[PDB]
Amino acid sequence: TMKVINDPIHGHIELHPLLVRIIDTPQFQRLRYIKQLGGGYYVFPGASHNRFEHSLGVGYLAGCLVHALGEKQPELQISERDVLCVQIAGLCHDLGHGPFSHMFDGRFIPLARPEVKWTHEQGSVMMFEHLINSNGIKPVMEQYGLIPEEDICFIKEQIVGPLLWPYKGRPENKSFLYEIVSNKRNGIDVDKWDYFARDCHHLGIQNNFDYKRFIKFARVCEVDNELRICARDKEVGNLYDMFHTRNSLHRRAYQHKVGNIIDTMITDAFLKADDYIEITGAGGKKYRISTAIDDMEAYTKLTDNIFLEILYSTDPKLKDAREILKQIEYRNLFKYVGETQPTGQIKIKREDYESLPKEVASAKPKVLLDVKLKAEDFIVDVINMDYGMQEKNPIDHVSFYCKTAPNRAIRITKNQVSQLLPEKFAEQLIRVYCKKVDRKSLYAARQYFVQWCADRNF
Amino acid sequence: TMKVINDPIHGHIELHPLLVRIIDTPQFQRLRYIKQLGGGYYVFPGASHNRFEHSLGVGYLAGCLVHALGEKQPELQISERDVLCVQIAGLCHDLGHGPFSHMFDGRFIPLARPEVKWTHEQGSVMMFEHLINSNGIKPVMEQYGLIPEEDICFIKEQIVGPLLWPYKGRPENKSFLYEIVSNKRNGIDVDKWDYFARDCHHLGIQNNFDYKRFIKFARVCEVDNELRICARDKEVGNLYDMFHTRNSLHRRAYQHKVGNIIDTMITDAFLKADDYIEITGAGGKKYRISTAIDDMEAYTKLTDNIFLEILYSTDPKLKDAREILKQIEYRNLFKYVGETQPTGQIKIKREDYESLPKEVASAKPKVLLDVKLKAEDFIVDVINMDYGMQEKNPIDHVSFYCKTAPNRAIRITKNQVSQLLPEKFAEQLIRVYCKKVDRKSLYAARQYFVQWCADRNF
Amino acid sequence: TMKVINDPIHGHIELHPLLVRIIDTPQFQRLRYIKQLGGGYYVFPGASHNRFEHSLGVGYLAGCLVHALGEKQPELQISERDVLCVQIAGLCHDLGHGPFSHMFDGRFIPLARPEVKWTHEQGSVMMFEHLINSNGIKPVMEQYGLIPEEDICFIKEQIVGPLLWPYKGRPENKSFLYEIVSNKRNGIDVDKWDYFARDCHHLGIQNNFDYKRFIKFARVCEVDNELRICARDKEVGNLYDMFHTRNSLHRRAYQHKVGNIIDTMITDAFLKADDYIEITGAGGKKYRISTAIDDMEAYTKLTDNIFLEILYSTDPKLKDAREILKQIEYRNLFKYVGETQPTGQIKIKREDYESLPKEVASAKPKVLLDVKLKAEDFIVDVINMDYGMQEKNPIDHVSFYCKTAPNRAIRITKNQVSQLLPEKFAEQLIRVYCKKVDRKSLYAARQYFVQWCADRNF
Amino acid sequence: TMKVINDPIHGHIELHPLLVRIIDTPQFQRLRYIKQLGGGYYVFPGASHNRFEHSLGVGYLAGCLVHALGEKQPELQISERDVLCVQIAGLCHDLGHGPFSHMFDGRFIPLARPEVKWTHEQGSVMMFEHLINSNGIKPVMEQYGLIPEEDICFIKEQIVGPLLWPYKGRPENKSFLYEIVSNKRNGIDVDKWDYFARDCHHLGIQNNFDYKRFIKFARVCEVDNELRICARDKEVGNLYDMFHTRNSLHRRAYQHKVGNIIDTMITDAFLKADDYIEITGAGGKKYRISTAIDDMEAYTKLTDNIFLEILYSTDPKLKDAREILKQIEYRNLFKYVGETQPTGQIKIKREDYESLPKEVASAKPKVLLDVKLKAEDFIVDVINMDYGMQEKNPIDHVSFYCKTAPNRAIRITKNQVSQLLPEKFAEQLIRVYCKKVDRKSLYAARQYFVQWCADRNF
Ligand SMILES: Nc1nc2c(ncn2[C@@H]2O[C@H](COP(=O)(O)OP(=O)(O)OP(=O)(O)O)[C@@H](O)[C@H]2O)c(=O)[nH]1
Ligand SMILES: Nc1nc2c(ncn2[C@@H]2O[C@H](COP(=O)(O)OP(=O)(O)OP(=O)(O)O)[C@@H](O)[C@H]2O)c(=O)[nH]1
Ligand SMILES: Nc1nc2c(ncn2[C@@H]2O[C@H](COP(=O)(O)OP(=O)(O)OP(=O)(O)O)[C@@H](O)[C@H]2O)c(=O)[nH]1
Ligand SMILES: Nc1nc2c(ncn2[C@@H]2O[C@H](COP(=O)(O)OP(=O)(O)OP(=O)(O)O)[C@@H](O)[C@H]2O)c(=O)[nH]1
Ligand SMILES: Nc1ncnc2c1ncn2[C@H]1C[C@H](O)[C@@H](COP(=O)(O)OP(=O)(O)OP(=O)(O)O)O1
Ligand SMILES: Nc1ncnc2c1ncn2[C@H]1C[C@H](O)[C@@H](COP(=O)(O)OP(=O)(O)OP(=O)(O)O)O1
Ligand SMILES: Nc1ccn([C@H]2C[C@H](O)[C@@H](COP(=O)(O)OP(=O)(O)OP(=O)(O)O)O2)c(=O)n1
Repeated sequence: TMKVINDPIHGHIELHPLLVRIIDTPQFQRLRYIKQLGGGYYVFPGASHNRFEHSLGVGYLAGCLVHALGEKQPELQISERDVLCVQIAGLCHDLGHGPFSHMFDGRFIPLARPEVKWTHEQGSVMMFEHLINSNGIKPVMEQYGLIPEEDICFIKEQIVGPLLWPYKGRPENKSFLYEIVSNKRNGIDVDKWDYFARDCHHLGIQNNFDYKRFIKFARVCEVDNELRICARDKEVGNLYDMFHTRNSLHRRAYQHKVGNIIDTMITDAFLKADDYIEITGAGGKKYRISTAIDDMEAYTKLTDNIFLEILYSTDPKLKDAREILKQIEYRNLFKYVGETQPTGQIKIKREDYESLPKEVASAKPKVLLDVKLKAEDFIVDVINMDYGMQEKNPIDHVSFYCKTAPNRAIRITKNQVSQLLPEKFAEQLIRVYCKKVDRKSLYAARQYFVQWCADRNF
Repeated sequence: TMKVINDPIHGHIELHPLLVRIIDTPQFQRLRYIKQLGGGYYVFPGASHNRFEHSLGVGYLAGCLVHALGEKQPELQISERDVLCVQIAGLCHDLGHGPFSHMFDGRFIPLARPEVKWTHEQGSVMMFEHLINSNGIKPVMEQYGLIPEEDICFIKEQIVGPLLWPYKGRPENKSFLYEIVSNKRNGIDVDKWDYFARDCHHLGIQNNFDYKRFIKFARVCEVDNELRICARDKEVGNLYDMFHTRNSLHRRAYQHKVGNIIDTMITDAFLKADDYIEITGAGGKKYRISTAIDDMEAYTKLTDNIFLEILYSTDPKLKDAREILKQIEYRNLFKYVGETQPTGQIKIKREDYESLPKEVASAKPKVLLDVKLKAEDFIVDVINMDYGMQEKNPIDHVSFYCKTAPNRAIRITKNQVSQLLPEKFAEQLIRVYCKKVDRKSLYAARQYFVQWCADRNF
Repeated sequence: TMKVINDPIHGHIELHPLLVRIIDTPQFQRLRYIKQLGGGYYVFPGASHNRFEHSLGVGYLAGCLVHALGEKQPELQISERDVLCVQIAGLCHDLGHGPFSHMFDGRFIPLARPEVKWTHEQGSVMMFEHLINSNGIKPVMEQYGLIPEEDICFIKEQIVGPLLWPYKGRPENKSFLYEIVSNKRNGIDVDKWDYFARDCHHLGIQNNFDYKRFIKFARVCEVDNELRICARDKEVGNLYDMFHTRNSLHRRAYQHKVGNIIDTMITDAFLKADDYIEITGAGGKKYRISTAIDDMEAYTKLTDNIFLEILYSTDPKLKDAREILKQIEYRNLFKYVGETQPTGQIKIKREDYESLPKEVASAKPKVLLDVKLKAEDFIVDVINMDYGMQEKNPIDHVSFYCKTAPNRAIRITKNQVSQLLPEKFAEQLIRVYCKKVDRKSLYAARQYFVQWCADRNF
Repeated sequence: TMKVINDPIHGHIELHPLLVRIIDTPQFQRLRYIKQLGGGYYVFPGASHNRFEHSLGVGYLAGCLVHALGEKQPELQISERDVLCVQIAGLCHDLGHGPFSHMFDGRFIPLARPEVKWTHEQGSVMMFEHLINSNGIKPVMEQYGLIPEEDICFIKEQIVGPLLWPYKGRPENKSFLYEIVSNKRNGIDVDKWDYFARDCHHLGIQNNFDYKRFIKFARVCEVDNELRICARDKEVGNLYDMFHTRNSLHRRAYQHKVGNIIDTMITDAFLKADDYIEITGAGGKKYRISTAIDDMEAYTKLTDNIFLEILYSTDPKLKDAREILKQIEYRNLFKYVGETQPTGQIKIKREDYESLPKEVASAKPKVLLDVKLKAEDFIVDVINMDYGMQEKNPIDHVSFYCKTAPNRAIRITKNQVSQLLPEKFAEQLIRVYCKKVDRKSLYAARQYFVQWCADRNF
């Protein structure tokens, strides 16, 4: 029967029985042990939430948006099958996160296995197939009027994108159903609204966006030659404010210096613990931490528990990882030497990060200081802040309609809106750290840094 | 004794007995009948608050800031006399608003009496003198250790400014006390924090600024041979976000189209009712609505009650004002024809607003439309949005200090901060309204407007 | 077309065009100038709200409850005509309040005109007819599918009750529609939920009831022989907590001593100003403040403006009322002598309040004190606190259903629930004041009170 | 130097450097991995917080209360040494919690080791001693003006109580310092305020108590012959409301049926996993889960990680514990048969819970049903709800003072307050569960229960 669950952000959420069936599996319950912000919990003590309630909220908001669209415009022909499919896609959009969320697929996997390209959405697709095939959900889907052959492909396409009309789950007269959970065109979707609200509730920061007002004024118009979701022409300021809010959140919380350095130390400890911790998969077959993304049964057992397993270990071979984690526990962190002024002109590419410590080390300080450092004594971290679409104005890809003619989409240029808006939509900065605590090493490193920054006009 | 009052924004506020004595007078209790937002109550039904609680909050916040400064730096030598003076100045800073707050001294007085310059701060000073002299507060001030001949001048200077060191209330080693209640240099003071919080609580909009964090990191440094209040060097993003929040508040609430047109109609009704209403002042002498700012006893009786006095009147001579107010009550409003694109290059000055309707009327619509309008059928409203300091970057006038050297003040340039900040700090737009609203005077008026906006490159 | 309004309590509210038509009338806009809590604004400075937004909220909540009931049980056959009628009844349920809300019909009218029985619900019915007949809403109702002959009677019966099945607006198979806006059986309705939320938002007190959870578990069952709204059998603790919250609100805010004494003084001033202020009605016919409840046109002009009209008056004959109001403005209040212990055994009726002062005055204090007071120097106020149904357990009149059998209603006895619940549901206490401020009069009155409270076992 | 932490409940908290030193130890950082509500996270998905932030909040509130007391009464002679000692005692009051907080010392230890009497406060004392002696904090305490010989005893006495005047940390003229963190007389202390606010913030339930108002009106008086903390005589209703709030919280969240049954299953799994898991302590000696409370080094490594260590295990001997945990993960829980009506007359003692299943099983249902159950097929849970002092009115042990004479403490009886207060302060109920999911076993168990509940007048 129908079930109810109490959320501190959205209130009482109502769950269809098929969703209840999907939620009560080990593959979904694994998310109770993966934290939303990873290493930000060691700076903001209120951020102890996990991916489980975030996924519930995303599913609920997707259902709400589809219901509002269907009520407002009966000619779109939204059925309940589509509502269930969209809700399921919103529920399982993040099944593929690893320990400490973004740490795993942002810092560890690239360093541990540089020859593969892996993102947590591909893992989400893999884990969704594993869940469905392992927990016998196929007849249950058949029981409520779904056609699995089509609906599973539709859900997969909603989660990861196409696997002229490139999609296969739904025909070209249902294009607006692909913008609800994940919007790869302009980046407006219920996922952002959810984590905005939740991280602002937990971190203790105040929020700006009102997504209920946005849902009130949302409509489906025939843009170009395919149906899309359009906003009222007077919501442009609110859209710009939403993107400003996202930028402020990133700057204040998700790119904190100490949180990033703690993530760096955790990644280093996990790199040292690799080749010594073991995970068992399908058929009594053994796997590594880095190679566990090849077998889903072994991946099902990879959570934040590895941190405490390493910390409380006694094996002689995990000594160095234990040392790094104990260093974290005493608050003996790598220190901060200095940052670089933001600049959108000169760009450091993804293949060039492995040389920056060498550049910093191989400088010639003008003053005479004895203590000299090596290239292994520096960590360089580079932060990219934009509006989500690689220095393109995302509002340029949004359609609007006027009250007089609600069935006609139009475009709004930035100059028409205001003159106090930002002029560019991306930048980059560089941070330098030192792994020596001596009161003289922090002076030598700063002298080294003021000679490498004032060398290339950074 | 000591008294307590419960505030929905700040909680329980504690009041010194002298403040209690000052609050219990007719001149101060007059603020219970003046609304904070004037005509915004007819768009946002939650904004029914008055100036009384706003003044209480401003006084409380000024006390808190002074207390924190004194606690953190014992060498500044803040006495309790200074705390009481600052609290009193914060309490009585808005004694001078007339009916509907900003409408009175923004729209009515300039139109009713163009030969005088009057602001509500001068009225606040006049009313403060009237209150003190009329309610016998001089011995009471003497009773608690104040020296009225000095402290009254100090309070007046805090409220309105100077009446090289130009001030007289305090010597040059107490300069930081003149920017707590009103900051005429960079515009950072507890008044903004208070009305931010209160308007966001009542209107139903969400807030961003954390003034408690700002108070935590505030310090007094010697900036260029003069003591000032300095922020920590890492609060620059928060300051920029605060100014963005102020701009968003103005745009969303304080310059709403319908609220502005309602204010226009109220001002018109008040202009028509002038020369027919009587206010009695000192000595039994009579006064107008416009000339009541010359006698404080007559001004003490000028509140929002004039609206209902005109609406419920029966005298034959107030018929036109009654008609306009009844028009408001049925929601028969002047309609909106069109706005002008923002531009910070070409500026319309204060003396040029009386000719714009003539320009709009005297156009040559290319298309053939019969209905022709006159210069009395148009209302033109001009809106100036900036960062509070006439297109000067207010952050350029803020001092910062570093953690390593907290006694040295420095400057921070915009480029050092980020690249996504705004490039200019002011703009201007023009709104045109129609006063016929029938069926086709709007089509004709829209043609007139499109043929007038293309005649000057607007 | 459809309109939207932003509420700080419920968010964005959506209004049917007929409701918009009804709202834009003088009779409805009169509520913008009547305060919700009357004299509580002079103790709690945050309570400045009026009846306008409360009526909007009540209408919105009634619509929500009807919509949920219709969605959950398609067999009840709720039409959109019923939804509109219920929303209209919820919108206009308080059209009949006078100045300062409950003061007018609780203290003033009984004292001014003791020979009539008048409540603000009868006034609401009268004003609803005045509005409908005066603003030409009958064809507009006919335009949207309503049948005025039936629907107006239905709305009246919802507002005031019957004018075995005693009702006429709807047949006996629609009984559950008569307990949505006003519940005369157990006192559970959206009006309480609305004013709970609004007064807790404004006063700065915390709320506990969750009406959304209640709406989730609400159902319609056949209890005796007629349809009724039933709660889930596990919501009994929440119902008891709701009644505890209502009692706490009354005690903490609505029966504050200073607020009640301020209301007493306002009533006395209005009694003295009667026979000197005049109101014009239909046909150029003159009326008093007390006799204005006989002509709705004259009543339309009776708001809180009379307070400021008396305060700012100059006529010689209103001198005493002016004196009392000026006394309020300086905070020279009647003083508090003492209360009586609550007692639910000996009851004072409404006919003995006029004689209680004589009983208090005609006592003989044992000890010797020279200062002797009269019967005109005392005010006695009698406060009744119950659970809304005259010492009857309101939960005894609620039906519940079990999850296993949702179509059968049952009863739940108090002993089955808990042992920490209250044993009786009503009580009464008595307060005594003094209109003398002398430091000796407050001692003489206290002796008189201790010699009168020990004379009847109080 | 001074450090700041951002709390979602209290805002920005300042920490003295010695507190920062104490916080950065493994023994204190262990609390990041122990959940506040244990098994309530599987019913309320928002309750994912740990003991770390709760301890921070308790320390902050204790500091605030001491500061206010010292500020409004300079004659008490509170020094900064006392403030630091009280803050430290408030910080470390819960160092001794085991996995899943109250489950460990409420259900597991009594069943695992009935021969010992162990509470988490004794563990807190032991762990505080271990922390101080192991992390070299003694010279650091000496550095800031503390005398360890006296101050450590004072802190220990604050945490656990005495180890006429029975105390040793402070003399009899500082008695009011022993009821700030833990109040063993009437149960009013900052710990309750903290967990009230935090659990209401996370669970999604609303709160009633205002501790800031309580702090405003708090004072120190000499009640019998020792200094105590007294409330203003008009805060009695607020105190009663606070205890009602605590009761409501317990009923609604802390004694949820499904949460309690999940705790039962976790305890059973941990009992089966005992004698198979090992923990290493001081000297390389090995310990069990139940015997780890004898060595603090081994206890430092006992957190919620054991749950996931058992769940992800592969050893053959942990099969049954793995089965129970996997059962939890699929939501195949023990079922609820029925409860018993509350009755505070015949109490079931602590030693009598081991035979209740036998009593339930050894009944003779009147009607005929074939399926027969055993005494091992039933779990009986007994719940005690009171006001924290074993059916004694806690308000009877509170002192109050009047405004006229603030230095005299008085008593207030319940009859003087109101008649709607509860008459008894304790009760007891019994819940029965079945471990046989079926369609006939759940009927047989109910038939057995309605014959055992009617055999003793329950
Ligand atoms: N099924 C399920 N419920 C959850 C979960 N997390 C929180 N809950 C809530 O916890 C409550 C406990 O109910 P159930 O787990 O279904 O136990 P029950 O209600 O006794 O079992 P039923 O006979 O199915 O009603 C539910 O109403 C949910 O709202 C979860 O992960 N799975
Ligand atoms: N004096 C005063 N109090 C106000 C005002 N507005 C709200 N209040 C609050 O209302 C409460 C009522 O108290 P008082 O007006 O002083 O009446 P009282 O307490 O019986 O008189 P006292 O003998 O002075 O204590 C106060 O505690 C204030 O916190 C105001 O404008 N003036
Ligand atoms: N009609 C009306 N709107 C109100 C009232 N109070 C607040 N509002 C809000 O104020 C907003 C102003 O809109 P309108 O008064 O209709 O003015 P308008 O939108 O320019 O006129 P339209 O052409 O009808 O759209 C509305 O959207 C309402 O949500 C009220 O009392 N009456
Ligand atoms: N020390 C410490 N800080 C914490 C902890 N949890 C959250 N924080 C916050 O995280 C912030 C990070 O600061 P630090 O850990 O001291 O790092 P840092 O500021 O670069 O080092 P310092 O040179 O001492 O200033 C602090 O300001 C704290 O407010 C904790 O457990 N220990
Ligand atoms: N229970 C309450 N919760 C919150 N605010 C309250 C409560 N009771 C009163 N207030 C408000 C009323 C005023 O705004 C402010 C203080 O008033 P209050 O405590 O009633 O003082 P008072 O002047 O009536 O009493 P007294 O002079 O006897 O101390 O707090
Ligand atoms: N940005 C905003 N955020 C929150 N509430 C807002 C905002 N802008 C307006 N409101 C309020 C004002 C009204 O109370 C309600 C709807 O008003 P609004 O959207 O401005 O309609 P309108 O009548 O001015 O426009 P139109 O007729 O062109 O649709 O919402
Ligand atoms: N550098 C980053 C990136 C994000 N986050 C956290 C903050 C958000 O709460 C969450 C974002 O959730 P997702 O894993 O779904 O990332 P998305 O790709 O969906 O984010 P976006 O909306 O930008 O696409 O991750 C973080 O800690 N640090």
